[PDB]
Amino acid sequence: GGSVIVIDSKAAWDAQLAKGKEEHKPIVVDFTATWCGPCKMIAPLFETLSNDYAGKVIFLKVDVDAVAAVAEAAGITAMPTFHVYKDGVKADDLVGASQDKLKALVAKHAA
Repeated sequence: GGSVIVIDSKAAWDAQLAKGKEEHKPIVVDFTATWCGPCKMIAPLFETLSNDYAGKVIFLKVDVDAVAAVAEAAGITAMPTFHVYKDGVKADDLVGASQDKLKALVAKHAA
């Protein structure tokens, strides 16, 4: 929901990373699974932040069930995992469902 873009393929993943690089806007990615309890707890906040920071930060969702190859390439082991991408490459990450830490991560990289 919100302004989150659901990634459905490797091709779409690459295209969004390239757009963030061209637009000079950071990307925050939620790597998630519907069997993961904490993922469902923090997803509403991820979507709220995607609305609050729309225009400043790009928000993507990667369901590891839908795009296993992108999750594997990203080195995910625990969920939820949030990654920040700038200029095509990983710049920061945050693991777990802490609401304060997610708010801080977005504020840091939107600045």
